[PDB]
Amino acid sequence: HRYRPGTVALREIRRYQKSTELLIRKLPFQRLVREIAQDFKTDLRFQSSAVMALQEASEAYLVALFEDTNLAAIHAKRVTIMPKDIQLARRIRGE
Amino acid sequence: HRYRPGTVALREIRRYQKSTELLIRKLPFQRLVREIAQDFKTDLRFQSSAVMALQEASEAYLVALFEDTNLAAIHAKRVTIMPKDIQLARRIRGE
Amino acid sequence: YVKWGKLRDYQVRGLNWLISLYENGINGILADEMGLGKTLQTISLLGYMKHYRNIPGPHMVLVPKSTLHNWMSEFKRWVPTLRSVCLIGDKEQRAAFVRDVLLPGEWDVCVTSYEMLIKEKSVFKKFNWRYLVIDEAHRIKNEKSKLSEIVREFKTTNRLLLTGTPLQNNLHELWSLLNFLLPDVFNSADDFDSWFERLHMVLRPFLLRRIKADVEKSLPPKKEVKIYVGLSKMQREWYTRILMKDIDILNSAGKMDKMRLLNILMQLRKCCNHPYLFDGAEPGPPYTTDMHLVTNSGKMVVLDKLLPKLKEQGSRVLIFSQMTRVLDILEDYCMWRNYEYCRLDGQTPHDERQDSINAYNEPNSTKFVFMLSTRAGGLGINLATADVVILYDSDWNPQVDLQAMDRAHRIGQTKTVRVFRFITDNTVEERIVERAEMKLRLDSIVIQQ
Amino acid sequence: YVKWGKLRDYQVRGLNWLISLYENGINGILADEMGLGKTLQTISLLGYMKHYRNIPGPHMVLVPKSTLHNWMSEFKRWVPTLRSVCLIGDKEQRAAFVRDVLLPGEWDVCVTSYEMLIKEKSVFKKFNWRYLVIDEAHRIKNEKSKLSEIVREFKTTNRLLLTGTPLQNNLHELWSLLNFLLPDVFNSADDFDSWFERLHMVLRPFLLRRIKADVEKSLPPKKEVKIYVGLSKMQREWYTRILMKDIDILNSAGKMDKMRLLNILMQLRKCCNHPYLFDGAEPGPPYTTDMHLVTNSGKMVVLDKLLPKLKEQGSRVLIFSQMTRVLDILEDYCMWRNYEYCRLDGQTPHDERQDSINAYNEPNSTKFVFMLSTRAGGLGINLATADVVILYDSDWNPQVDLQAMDRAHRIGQTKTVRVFRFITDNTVEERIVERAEMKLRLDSIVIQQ
Amino acid sequence: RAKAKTRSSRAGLQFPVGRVHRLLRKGNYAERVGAGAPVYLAAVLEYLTAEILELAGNAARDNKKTRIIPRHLQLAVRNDEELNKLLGRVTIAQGGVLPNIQSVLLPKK
Amino acid sequence: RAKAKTRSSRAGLQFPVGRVHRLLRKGNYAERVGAGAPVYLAAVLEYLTAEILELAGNAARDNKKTRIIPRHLQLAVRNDEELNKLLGRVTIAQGGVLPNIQSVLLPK
Amino acid sequence: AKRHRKVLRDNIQGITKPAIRRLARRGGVKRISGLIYEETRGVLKVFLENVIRDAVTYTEHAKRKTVTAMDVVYALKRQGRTLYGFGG
Amino acid sequence: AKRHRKVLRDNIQGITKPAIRRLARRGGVKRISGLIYEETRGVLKVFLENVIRDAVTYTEHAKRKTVTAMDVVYALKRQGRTLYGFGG
Amino acid sequence: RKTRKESYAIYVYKVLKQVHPDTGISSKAMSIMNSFVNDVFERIAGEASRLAHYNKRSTITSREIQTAVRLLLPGELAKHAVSEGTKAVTKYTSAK
Amino acid sequence: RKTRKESYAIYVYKVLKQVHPDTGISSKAMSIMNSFVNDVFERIAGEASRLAHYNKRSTITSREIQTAVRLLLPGELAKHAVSEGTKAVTKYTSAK
DNA sequence: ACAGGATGTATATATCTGACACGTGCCTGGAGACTAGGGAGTAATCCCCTTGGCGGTTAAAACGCGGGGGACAGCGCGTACGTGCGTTTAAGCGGTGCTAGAGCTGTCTACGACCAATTGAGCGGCCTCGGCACCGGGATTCTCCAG
DNA sequence: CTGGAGAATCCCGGTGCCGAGGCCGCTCAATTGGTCGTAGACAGCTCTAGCACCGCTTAAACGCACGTACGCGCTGTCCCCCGCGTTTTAACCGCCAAGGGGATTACTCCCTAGTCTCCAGGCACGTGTCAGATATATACATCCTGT
Ligand SMILES: Nc1ncnc2c1ncn2[C@@H]1O[C@H](COP(=O)(O)OP(=O)(O)O)[C@@H](O)[C@H]1O
Ligand SMILES: Nc1ncnc2c1ncn2[C@@H]1O[C@H](COP(=O)(O)OP(=O)(O)O)[C@@H](O)[C@H]1O
Ligand SMILES: [Mg+2]
Ligand SMILES: [Mg+2]
Repeated sequence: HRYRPGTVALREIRRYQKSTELLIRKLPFQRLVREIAQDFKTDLRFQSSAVMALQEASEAYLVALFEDTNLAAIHAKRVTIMPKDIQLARRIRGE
Repeated sequence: HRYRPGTVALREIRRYQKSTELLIRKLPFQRLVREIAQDFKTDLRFQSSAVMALQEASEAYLVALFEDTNLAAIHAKRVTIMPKDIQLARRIRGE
Repeated sequence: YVKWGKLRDYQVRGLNWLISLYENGINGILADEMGLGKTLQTISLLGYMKHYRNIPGPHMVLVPKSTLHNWMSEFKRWVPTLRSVCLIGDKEQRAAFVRDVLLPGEWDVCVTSYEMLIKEKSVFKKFNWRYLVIDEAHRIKNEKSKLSEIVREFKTTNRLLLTGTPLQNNLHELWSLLNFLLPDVFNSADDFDSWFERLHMVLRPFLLRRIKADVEKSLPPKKEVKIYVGLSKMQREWYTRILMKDIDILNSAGKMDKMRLLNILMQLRKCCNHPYLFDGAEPGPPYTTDMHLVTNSGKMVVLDKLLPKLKEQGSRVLIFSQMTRVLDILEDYCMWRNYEYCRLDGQTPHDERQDSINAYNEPNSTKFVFMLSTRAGGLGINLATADVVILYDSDWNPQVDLQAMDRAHRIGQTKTVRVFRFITDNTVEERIVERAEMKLRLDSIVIQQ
Repeated sequence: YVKWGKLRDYQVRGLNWLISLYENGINGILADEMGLGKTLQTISLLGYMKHYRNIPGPHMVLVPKSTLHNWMSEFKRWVPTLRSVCLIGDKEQRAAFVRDVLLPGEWDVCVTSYEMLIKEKSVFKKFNWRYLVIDEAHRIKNEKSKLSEIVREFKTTNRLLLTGTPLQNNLHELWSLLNFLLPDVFNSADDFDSWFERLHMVLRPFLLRRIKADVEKSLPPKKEVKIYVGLSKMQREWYTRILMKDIDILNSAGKMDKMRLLNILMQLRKCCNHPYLFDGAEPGPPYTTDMHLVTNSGKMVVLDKLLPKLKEQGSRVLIFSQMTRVLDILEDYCMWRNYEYCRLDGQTPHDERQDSINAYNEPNSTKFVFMLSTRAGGLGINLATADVVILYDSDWNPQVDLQAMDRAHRIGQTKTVRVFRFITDNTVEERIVERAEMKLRLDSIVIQQ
Repeated sequence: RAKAKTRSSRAGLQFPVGRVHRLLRKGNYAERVGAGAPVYLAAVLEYLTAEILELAGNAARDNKKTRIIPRHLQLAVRNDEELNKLLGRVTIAQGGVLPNIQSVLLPKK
Repeated sequence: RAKAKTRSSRAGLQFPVGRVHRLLRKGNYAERVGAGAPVYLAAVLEYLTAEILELAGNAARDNKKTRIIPRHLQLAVRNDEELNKLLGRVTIAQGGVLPNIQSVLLPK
Repeated sequence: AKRHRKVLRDNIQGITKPAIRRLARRGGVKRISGLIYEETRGVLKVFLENVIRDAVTYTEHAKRKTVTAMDVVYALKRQGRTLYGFGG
Repeated sequence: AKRHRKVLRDNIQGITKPAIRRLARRGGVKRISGLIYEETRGVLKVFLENVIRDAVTYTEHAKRKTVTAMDVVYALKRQGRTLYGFGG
Repeated sequence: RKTRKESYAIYVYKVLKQVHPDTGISSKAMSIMNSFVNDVFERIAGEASRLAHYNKRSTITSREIQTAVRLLLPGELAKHAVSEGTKAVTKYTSAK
Repeated sequence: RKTRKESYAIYVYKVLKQVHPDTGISSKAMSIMNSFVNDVFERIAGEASRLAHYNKRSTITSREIQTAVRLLLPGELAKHAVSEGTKAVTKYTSAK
């Protein structure tokens, strides 16, 4: 038994949209946050709640950018998102 | 003689992208501003420079929207602007 | 030297006075009452300056557009030894005339409108002029106007003003004319203030005036009649709703919305003339119907007095108005009556204007009504044939009206001229007529020299 | 009732004391020195509670994961009339055992790890238990730990703690054990404070301790040797750059960037053990091995003392460390030497662990080195065969080390056990050893009853 | 002196008039603050509070919960055309995404 | 009383230190304001002013005209990446669009 | 009829097609569809409504009947449409 | 070698392909090209740089070595990225 | 501890029980509700302050807060918020 | 009678002359420069105000302006500007 | 076209756990009630600047319609993305110990706001010779088409 | 392919003009100097919470392979733009005329901030208990295949 291409994916669009959880693993993100900050100032410490504010803000930003990317893909009559659709969304938003 | 379809469109782009004049005619815009306003309050008088401030802001907004609209049509592999390209640009902007 | 006919004794005395201004080295104003042939007194002066002083040099005349073809005709008739030329027309025609006629220098008088001067100002400043005559000089009464500024930049040995309404609204307006003539005498309006019972002291050296009642005992005096009229029931309705400012009226549904009234005075003035001027007011979008026009305007109800006049010999009539739309409704009334008529306005082309005047003035002409706008038709044009004048509207400035009446009362008028003025009784038209009369008092129509 | 062998007189007296606690209705602590055969005293108590009091009811034992196969073996050996069962394994195995073995109720002792209890807490709370034995009871010293909370929710007629290090760091960490045993006596730590020269007064009713030096005169005492070592030149370089905090080190170019140091003490501790623990520190990305590695660590230079030991009869050795990577580098050293060895660590699976212990302990076994991580390998397992102990690292808690040494010094040890502790001389390893000794003073290894 | 009555009780409000006045006086908005300014502002903040909690409580009820949680609040704000305009630039934590799948993407029939 | 010396002369600046202090004191920015604060802010406002007018002057000379006009200011801000980032949400009156066609639209 | 010769369009129609085409050309648009004129008028009208409504709120607050240039500049600033040149 | 058994990736790689796919599924994306995964990492890194730089400017001003939750909330607010839930 | 922390939480709960007597609310949701009240307060007081300055006035009054509410809220919320503010100020003035 | 209106025009003129001595400027370009100076003054002063409230201080000082400048200005503009302002305070405090 | 087979999804019931919910004790911002002195409101004055609309003149909008550009549907082709297997991996959860550095209280003194007094930069008013808009002369040089 | 013709801005030199820089006068905000009182620097102390390591569990991600929906290059298609010229209408600018209403200053007197004092709302605190969690079970959905 194999489901047809595209049916498992729609099931997923439905699950993740219902849930409210964070999707990136948390240890991996904390390490990136800490590496980016070493460039600006050295030897900083971080409240446990401060990295969670960064992760909530980051995942909210990426989910919203993926909506604009999918409308720019469907405008060009495709269902597959591509790097050019991300770039047009970021240009029309002025960033 | 006859120039070819789109040759004079390029001269017009260059000519209007050199000048800083207002392109909409002034008297017809002054009547538009006054009618919209009579719904918000009646018997308003107006400073002459308040209408010029409204026209400068209005032409600046439309020119900038037509630039975002043109990018969308090139993205869809076309050269002619369509009503759906204005609608995509406004939607992605957040209007 | 003057060929076609003989000047009258007062025109002879006026010529000798203009010559005496030239020999004394002064400029001055000629301001005889309207209808007194100021035009010929001027044409005769230029003939003198050529035949006796040997000055064939360039001279300029500025005129209203509606009188350019009269002046030219008069030059051709009385003094054919002057070489008069006229500038008018589209950009190509002005360029062609400048290139092929003006700059050659084969002429001695140049005749132009005030618009043609503002257009060709850079061409005309090349030449050095011997005389600058402005006619209807009241046009330059505001020194801050463009024409007034442009006109003071010219090289001119002599200057001259012709006007029959030398006073208009205030002493500064008259100072503004003296400051063109002798700018080095009347250095300021603050100096004219104080100089001012100082009646004729300042004026006599530089002004001359004569009145028809003194110098033409044979011309019949004017008769003046006010006719007070009530509003129609429809006008009474609109006049009350306009005051309340609940006109409403919207042709694109929106439950009639509201109409904007930032100036109510003009809305009240419109209404008095006719209700149909307003939007959606004429009953029935088809329109076509006609006797209803006469009924819904208290002025038009009275205007059927035109039927008595036509039957009462040829009491041919002139009708003056301040609103162009009113000539529209009067023209539809005359067309629906099948009357014979002429119309002059501000939108008429130049060639047409003089044809109309000629057709109405012919000895065997059959046109009964001439419709004239008051600002274009009220100045310069002569129409001695008509016996009657109607003022449908009333102007804030009294002098504008006086001129319009005088289009008929002038040399060559064989009969008494009747003037009828319409006034709606209990409205702002009372206050307008009272204000205009308050301004007459300070002028007083001084006879002067 | 006890079959395979005889309890020594102190084991007999300990049994009679445990029975006297039961008959007095109290719980208590058995805390003989390590290597005194505590395990058999507990197995004999359960045999009594069945054969003489007729209580075959359920009993529970909690243990560290590395000792689950020893306890089971001993039940099978000394008292075969008890019906012991053991919970361990993947989710499916735990579900199968719960369903098919536990709930049937065909057993009288249940043996589990602390993780298996934390997983199956909702199953085990169904049953009403007759005895709850915890081993290495120091694990529950912090009352806020999740095991300590979970363990107080059980229905238990009797409770028991087995530990040879009853004191750890402070009087609150001992009160936390008394509050599991008799919560209605030691109502609070603020009440235990003040109760406290009050030596043995509180303890004697609920604690019993005996020392190998009193009760086993035949066992040879330990010999303890500190070996102070200097740093290598490379270690001296890194130890100074770490203090300056200019380690730099970046494998992805960026001119070496900077390594972050929010905790410098752990970086200094790493360095003392070996320089290669750090990134990019080994010379040559190919790696190469060979004595270059040995020459760069002052501890490893000395560790070639293993060659004397191997030649000096079978002085088989145990090596203890606190860092998992250090066992890696020691394992590469032993592989490069071609030595025979075993290794136990926290990553190891359960089945493998006991096989290793068995293979090393066999009468004809050839393995020279056993590498043990100090947390997982330092508790419970018995390895009487080896004569020598090496402590490469030093722990902040003195008691952790003591236990590790005692893996060898236990009943059945025929020979004097030598303990070697490595210390880098002018570094933070001095301060760590000084504080651990400051903590020993307050404990003093009280002999007690 | 007479026994105290809170200014919120006089205005007929649940939010604090006194705290709001202090906040405004110490926030450096104007060098003076009027007496009615704190009462008008407390009325508006309580009204806007009630508008959100009414929609959030309906969302909790439809989801069969007795307790409002951050997801219920998102659903309320984003399904109301005025609250989503008032709050178009705020991120609510643990607030999900309204469910929407574009039509082109769905299976064919 | 000694001869007065305006605070801008003491700091070596052309913009007004005294006026800036009044504007800050009366503008509701803080309960108090220090004496070094108007000096720092006046120096930054004069630097940013000189940064614009320098490039505006060059755009005027490139057009061969002696007076700066409002288009010259637009050509300067838009052609510099940091001034265009600082002034990215601003419209300037009588300001044209920089000349530009997407290459897709140009003839073959 | 002389009276009815003239006919009036709506005030939105005053924004003619020749003019929309020029504002597209300043924006670099080469070719335009015939439906855009209706769409562009709808979009400008929504922009003017939102700016004017606020400019009048400011005027009412000041108790004045005349809309000034500053009322327009403050309304544009509050919406992120900062304008230079008209004061402020 | 036991010593070299483990190998370390860059910290950007910790945002895995499985982690990006779920985010696009919450956004309603059905199908994704394979070059979108490196593009997304570049975009997040630019977002984190701009928020962190400011959160550290605030921390330095307060003379503290620890970044707090309020330092992050004020940085997001100043950029138009208001966040509710973490105080303020 | 040794330091208090003010919040709107008790006021949000007193209103909750008038709107829905049966329901309760979580601590995470109450923290979002406290953030909403703080954000809206700072918006309305920023417009009021500016309005006063433009018109050259020293005082913030209810007339400036009414206009700030009209500039900030969408149309259906603005008309209701103005009705609730004017009802409160009339009632307050009757007791004052 | 007719009241005075303040502007930056005479300082803008004196700085132009220092940069381009022969160049002039039109009255409309002056209105735009006067608008620019006021926009940038308001941005810096608004950030400097908040930073003090966050840290519970009642005084604005050169340190709060320095942080405000680093938050608002782009990267290179910020560096040069910071140097210009710290230079001006160094010269001023030598001559106060 | 649509029969069973297969799969994930729904919800029924049970017992279970840990965030909410009450009330307690406690303490510091809100509220009383006068004096202070400015902002604010309202009168009245003056005269800047906005609302009509004719007259005249050009320019820009409008209409119509020849003709070739781009918009768009369809086909076929081919490799890049979905899917599921088994596999290996590190995130997560717990636990130990240490100590950096957030936080508080109590103390002391540089700083800024304030006042009154004096004086000069900066305001508006009145000025004018020179920047550069404009017109009409010729210069290449854009583009296009029929040889 | 490309010569040729012929409409496109493009320099060039003259002509006039009200924009911009200069100065005048004199207005009213900056600076000097003194004084006051309290923001904030600073030292000290305490003790919370942020950092490392390992142990252990098993969700999770890794890579492998399989096979198909859909990415995107050509073609044909035939509609609706672009460009021209024409006729047509209305915008721009100049003109006068009136009087709404911005603006000023002046007067008077309601408003709010200040102070001190006072006692009850709101803070954190600690504890019982019930919405919520999730375990097992099954019943009904919807997808997929093949015939
Ligand atoms: N001396 C005269 N002889 C014959 N006709 C005259 C004489 N003077 C004037 N007229 C006629 O009287 C008419 C009015 O003259 P006009 O120049 O219009 O006077 P004004 O210009 O002062 O109104 C003219 O048409 C002219 O033909
Ligand atoms: N009575 C006894 N007879 C023989 N050997 C014993 C006896 N008691 C203990 N041992 C030995 O003790 C060793 C382990 O002791 P153990 O029970 O682990 O002590 P503890 O539990 O205190 O660490 C076993 O190898 C066992 O042989
Ligand atoms: Mg005449
Ligand atoms: Mg043991």
